[PDB]
Amino acid sequence: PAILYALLSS
Amino acid sequence: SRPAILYALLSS
Amino acid sequence: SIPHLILELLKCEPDEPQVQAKIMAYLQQEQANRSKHEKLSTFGLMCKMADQTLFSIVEWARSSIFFRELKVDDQMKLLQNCWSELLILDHIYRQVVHGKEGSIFLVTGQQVDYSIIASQAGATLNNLMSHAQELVAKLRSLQFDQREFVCLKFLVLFSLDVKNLENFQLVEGVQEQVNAALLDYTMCNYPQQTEKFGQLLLRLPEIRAISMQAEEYLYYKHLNGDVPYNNLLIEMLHAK
Amino acid sequence: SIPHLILELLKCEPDEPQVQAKIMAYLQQEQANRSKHEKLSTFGLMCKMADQTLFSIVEWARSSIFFRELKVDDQMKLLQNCWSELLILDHIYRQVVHGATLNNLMSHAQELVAKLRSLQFDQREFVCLKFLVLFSLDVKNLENFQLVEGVQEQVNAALLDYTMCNYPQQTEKFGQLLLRLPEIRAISMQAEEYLYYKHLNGDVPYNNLLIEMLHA
Repeated sequence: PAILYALLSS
Repeated sequence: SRPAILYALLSS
Repeated sequence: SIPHLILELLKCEPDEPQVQAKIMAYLQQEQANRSKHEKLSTFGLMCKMADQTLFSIVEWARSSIFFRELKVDDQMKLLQNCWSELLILDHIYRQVVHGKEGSIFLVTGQQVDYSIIASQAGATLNNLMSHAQELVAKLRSLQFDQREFVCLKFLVLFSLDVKNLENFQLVEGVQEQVNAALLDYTMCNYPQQTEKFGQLLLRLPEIRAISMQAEEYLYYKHLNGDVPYNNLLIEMLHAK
Repeated sequence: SIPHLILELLKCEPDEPQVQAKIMAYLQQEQANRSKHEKLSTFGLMCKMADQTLFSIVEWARSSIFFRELKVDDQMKLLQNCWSELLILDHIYRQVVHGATLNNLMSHAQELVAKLRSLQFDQREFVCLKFLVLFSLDVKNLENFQLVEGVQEQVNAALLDYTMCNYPQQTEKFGQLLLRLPEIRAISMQAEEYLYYKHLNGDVPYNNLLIEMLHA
């Protein structure tokens, strides 16, 4: 899940 | 990825 | 009067007026940027509203030290397990606090008359709405408050039902500490409701049931190609 | 006077008015099944029309002479290459008989329409161009590439024969028609870029054939 991963990794 | 609907249509 | 742990959980809460203003503005701009030939339907707007609310939920989870003790993969497993429950719980608490019998209060601050739903919506959405209103009534009768709401959000997020967590011990710890703090809080502040702790928690399986019916409904709409996509909401719908 | 090859291509043709009436009927009923709170926009309607036209195009191809002798994987590769060119050619031919990026796209499409009207573009020419678009030398990794070479050679020959015999006063009609083909490609790429953008913004009805083709 790209969007969630991006949010959590920021 | 392969377009599933297209593949299903052609395979029938 | 308030357990120290609850005071710390409270720091994770977003500023409600700022979230309301942000989501309302987002939805207004989304529609303004579209030509009259490509305007979003009410359904599409509501879906984008839920998507923004999910973003705000993720921001809430990220602000907790408990959640930050988990590797990103464990964080994703927790969020994928409870996203619809947290949306439902957020909606239900909003009604408890701001709702007026007869209508629905949205995260944008708009209100929607229930009779509109009754006349315009199909059986599934109506049944979802009435079940939700039953919970709202029960919770209002129990004098469900903000401190208890924040405890419930943590109990839903840090769920023991999620398998294949690397750091299961952390989740067990949150369940232990949050249940203890919630019990102390309800006894101290609502001594006249002698079973309040137990009765609040009985709403959790009800929320889980409503959330599963809601996912089913949204999934069906998604198969019909109706839910705006390339967003967080569709991503959770597609979770494993 | 009609080369026998063109007659056989004509026998593969759907009745497009009937096809389009059935689509309109389907979409009228769906829109009537939707509440006032979930009605499709004009843009949503136009995409669903395109999706359903794509089904018709796939059905046309799959039942067509020559095409039907190809293995499924070759049929897939050909259609993945030309689907948007076939949609554009369908739209242009319909205009012939009867924002901003969008505007540029419309204006280019209208230039093609005006040129084809001037030439007196007809149904026999149209079915030849559809086969030349379908059987594209651009497609890599086909198992039977030879069939593409043969179709290209013979349909070109038939089209030349047809135009020379039926429109002798237009000594360059064959060449003028072929020149439109790179134009169709260009406009189809513009239309995919436009649709791809709307898709990233989650405005295109999806979980359908149109979206799959954009992605593939």
